Amino acid sequence: DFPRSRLRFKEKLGEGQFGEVHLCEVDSPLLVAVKILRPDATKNARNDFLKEVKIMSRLKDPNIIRLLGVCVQDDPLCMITDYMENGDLNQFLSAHQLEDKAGPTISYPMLLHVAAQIASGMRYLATLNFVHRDLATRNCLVGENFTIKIADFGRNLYAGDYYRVQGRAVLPIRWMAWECILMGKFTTASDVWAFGVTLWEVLMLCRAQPFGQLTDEQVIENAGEFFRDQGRQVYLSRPPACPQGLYELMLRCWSRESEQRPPFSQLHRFLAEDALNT
Ligand SMILES: Cc1nc(Nc2ncc(C(=O)Nc3c(C)cccc3Cl)s2)cc(N2CCN(CCO)CC2)n1
Repeated sequence: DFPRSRLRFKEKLGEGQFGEVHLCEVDSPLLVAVKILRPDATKNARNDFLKEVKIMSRLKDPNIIRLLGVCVQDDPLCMITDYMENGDLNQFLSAHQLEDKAGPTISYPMLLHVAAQIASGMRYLATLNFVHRDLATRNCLVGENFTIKIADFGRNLYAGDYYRVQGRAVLPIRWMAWECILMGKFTTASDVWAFGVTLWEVLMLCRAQPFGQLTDEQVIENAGEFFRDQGRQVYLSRPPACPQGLYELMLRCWSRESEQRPPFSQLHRFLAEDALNT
């Protein structure tokens, strides 16, 4: 149980619904991320905080954010993770351009490595029957040497990625499989569908929102068209950097039937091995 006395708050990194995240130095320089309660925290927030600790303490994988420590015994409450020095993957990738064979660059096999790491992380969450429910580049963190960690969740930079109706759950409908949109059904199989969208983002180098020229309402109609199965449904197009082989893998992630979507083990295998084929 970590002593908050050895923490030195340096920068504010972001706000959540019940917490804010700061950069801190640890005198024992060593940089960590510390999430604390927001200044307006009600006791509903406190509970959701203590519950996040419970949930997060499960998570032990190289490509999942890890809980390094807690100050929970006495206030103030805090959560400690590694500090991912390169911020979220959406931001990060947006700052790069695909490497030119003939601004900062990144290579196609590096895009695969980034995607593979997300897959390996999700392969891990699958073994825990843990359903993420909001997998997207914006919720992936980036450390040194293109290391990726999936975050447990989460705030205004990406407001347009969520569909909001008063009294309803805030929903990332553009990353959601049709059965989630239509039936509220969230499974590892729909995490697989959102991974296909996330892989699409990575290949787009986050240059465009999924279905970015369709309205929310049309995205929701598109879901119903997967359901009615009369071939009218539409898909994300193949990104410029994406070979047809990788794209068909993407399309498998958007099979109407949950069963026909690839498992993450296979997604990993492909990204780390097959994808390197000419
Ligand atoms: C929002 C943001 N976070 C960054 N790194 C983080 N590492 C871990 C984070 C985190 O929240 N851990 C966590 C905790 C502690 C509790 C519960 C759950 C979790 Cl997941 S956040 C870096 C960053 N950068 C902005 C840009 N900068 C210049 C480049 O322009 C570089 C830095 N911005």
